[PDB]
Amino acid sequence: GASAVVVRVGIPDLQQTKCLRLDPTAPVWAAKQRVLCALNHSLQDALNYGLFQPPSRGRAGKFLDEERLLQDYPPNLDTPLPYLEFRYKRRVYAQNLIDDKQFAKLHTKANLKKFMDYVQLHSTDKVARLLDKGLDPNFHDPDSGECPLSLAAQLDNATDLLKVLRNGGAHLDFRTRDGLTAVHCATRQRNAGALTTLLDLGASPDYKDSRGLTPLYHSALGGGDARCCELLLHDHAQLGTTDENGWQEIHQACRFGHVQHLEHLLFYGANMGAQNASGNTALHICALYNQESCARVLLYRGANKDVRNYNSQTAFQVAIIAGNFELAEVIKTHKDSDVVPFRETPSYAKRRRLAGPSG
Amino acid sequence: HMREYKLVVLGSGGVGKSALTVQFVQGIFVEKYDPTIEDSYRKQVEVDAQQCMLEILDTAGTEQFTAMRDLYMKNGQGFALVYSITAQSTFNDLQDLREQILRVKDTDDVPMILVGNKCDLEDERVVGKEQGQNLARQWNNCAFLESSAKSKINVNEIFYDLVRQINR
Amino acid sequence: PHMREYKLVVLGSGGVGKSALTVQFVQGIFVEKYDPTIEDSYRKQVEVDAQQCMLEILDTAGTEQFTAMRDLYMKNGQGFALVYSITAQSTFNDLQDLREQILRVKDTDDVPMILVGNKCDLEDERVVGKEQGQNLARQWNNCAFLESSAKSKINVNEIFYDLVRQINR
Ligand SMILES: Nc1nc2c(ncn2[C@@H]2O[C@H](COP(=O)(O)OP(=O)(O)NP(=O)(O)O)[C@@H](O)[C@H]2O)c(=O)[nH]1
Ligand SMILES: Nc1nc2c(ncn2[C@@H]2O[C@H](COP(=O)(O)OP(=O)(O)NP(=O)(O)O)[C@@H](O)[C@H]2O)c(=O)[nH]1
Repeated sequence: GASAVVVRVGIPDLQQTKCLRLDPTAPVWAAKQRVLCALNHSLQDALNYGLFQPPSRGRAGKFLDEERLLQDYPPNLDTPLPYLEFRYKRRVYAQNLIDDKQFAKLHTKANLKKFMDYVQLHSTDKVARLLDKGLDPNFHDPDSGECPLSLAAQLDNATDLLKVLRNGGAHLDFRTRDGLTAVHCATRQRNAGALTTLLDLGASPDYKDSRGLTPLYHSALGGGDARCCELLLHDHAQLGTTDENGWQEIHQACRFGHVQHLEHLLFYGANMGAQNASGNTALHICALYNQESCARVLLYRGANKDVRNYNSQTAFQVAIIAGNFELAEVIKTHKDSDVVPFRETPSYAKRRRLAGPSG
Repeated sequence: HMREYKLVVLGSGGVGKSALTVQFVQGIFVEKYDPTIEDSYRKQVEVDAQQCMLEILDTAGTEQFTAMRDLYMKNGQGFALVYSITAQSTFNDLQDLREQILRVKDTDDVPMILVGNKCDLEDERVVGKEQGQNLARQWNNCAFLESSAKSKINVNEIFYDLVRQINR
Repeated sequence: PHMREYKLVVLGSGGVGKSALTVQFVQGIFVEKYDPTIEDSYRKQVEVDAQQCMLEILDTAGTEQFTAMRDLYMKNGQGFALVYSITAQSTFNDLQDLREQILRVKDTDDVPMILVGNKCDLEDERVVGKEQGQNLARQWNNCAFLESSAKSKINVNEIFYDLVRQINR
């Protein structure tokens, strides 16, 4: 980064120290990417590793949030070079510590499986007891691959359980074996209650998965009930996340005809004229996969139908080549008089201050 | 064996929660303003000739997270509600915080202190001491203090008072 | 038996293969990609002269050097590997000044040290003769000399093993 500063990052698990240039103005995820790239892939479950602020002069130890800016956590000036740690995301306990053996018992394969079964069967009060004893909720069921928080997100009216797990020291950004967070998992299940509580408990709606896809992006892939999509956008969720082929949220929504999702995305700032590797806009994908209802929404909301991709095809021409003659008639027939700009400005929650300055 | 005291500092952004807590624990006042996501401080002190372990939670004035805010409230043994004498808005906000603590705790009595910070800046003062005392009286005659993290006025008394109240 | 700590430093001009050498030794991996190094620390347990040794290896910066770091690492370092590229004459020339700086800081003529000619696998690109290295090594109070390839795993282990032997002596 242009304003980048030099930070000494020690990986205790690899017994390595790496001095790296990190962008304070960039988000923590950016900085984490630089550490992992420097590691030459030496870590197992690397995604559940995070940069850690060492305890100093009374101030407690904590993990940097991936979706916060690096400069939001000021560095200690005790060292000549600012020092951060890369560690596995285990529960942060208080200075006061429980018996060493009493832990080894609590965290046996059998005991952990029993604990996950309590969460699965929504036994909130028993879950709370084991957390009070000092069980670390940040682990994976081997067969299932799911952490307790990811399982809790699946259950209906799970707010009770989610609060208890977060109080018991479960990480909100703890990823499952496959790299999804509890926020990803809530959205996939279309569980509005679970998602709202995670956001309420300090969770960011912009948590990235293995491929860097956001929960908003997952909702556009999955379609169905559009409530979770709106809740993420209401939470100032980030827009214009793209996969390897450059598809944005509207691109995926147009392909599977998720018209409610398209409408929410458009309303909250989605760039209609954005194009993927091929140069195709949402309207191009709408023509390719014969999504007449999605196509109408784009056209209605002012989408340019003269846009030509890198094969020099308009959406009209893509439809013709695909065989969707009725859809091409809709696109050719459409006129600027038919376009309706959005009535009113979108509404956002006041859950957290926006990353970066305000004058 | 030492008794643990879990204290929470709540207020609107910029009131001086971090500066108060850091002055108490580290004996440093910082002019620079860095918004607080979340912070925990631990300090050992002697109150009523007894060794006490204070766990102080420094909250974010600017962020709101109701599930987290209720979890701070559920865990906290004692609460310091900080306002700026210079900023009227911060004083106004405290009434709702009071009622939220009582609702979560599910009891009318919770160890608590009303703190008027930035008392060194008399020229900038927009809130009267009487206003604070009047509000404190409304709150079942709750403890009230005017304090300056910069000038080290009433910083130690805030945390000492909370420990006394928890002990009773 | 008691594990002794050995503090080793790898210094050279940019691109000589200090990082590749160190990473081959510690992780047994050769990295084609070139990322300049600010300062990197590796710890590895090895058996030298039938004794278990804890090696602390400092991988230094050839390019974008920091003075305070350089001043620290020379004072703290028990043994030093000065790496040059057989392919790049400039890197060989630069080493003389490094050696004199180490001796000045240490304030003694004898400091555990090895001269390393890296990228010995690239014979076609070779611009520095083995005899030139050996001749330089002789000038340096008969200092140890090696030709090594991080890519082909030639003489990688011997560099660090030799430094430990010298520190023991
Ligand atoms: N003169 C004076 N300045 C103070 C006092 N307390 C805080 N400040 C100043 O006011 C600013 C805000 O301080 P800070 O502790 O960060 O407030 P906060 O409650 O932590 N805010 P936030 O909710 O973002 O964490 C800082 O620039 C600091 O110098 C005080 O008692 N006197
Ligand atoms: N073929 C071959 N390439 C090598 C060998 N050693 C290093 N290289 C290559 O040379 C380049 C520089 O490697 P590197 O070890 O980073 O050099 P450096 O000494 O670390 N330079 P810096 O001072 O900036 O850290 C890399 O692309 C690396 O793959 C070697 O033994 N054989």
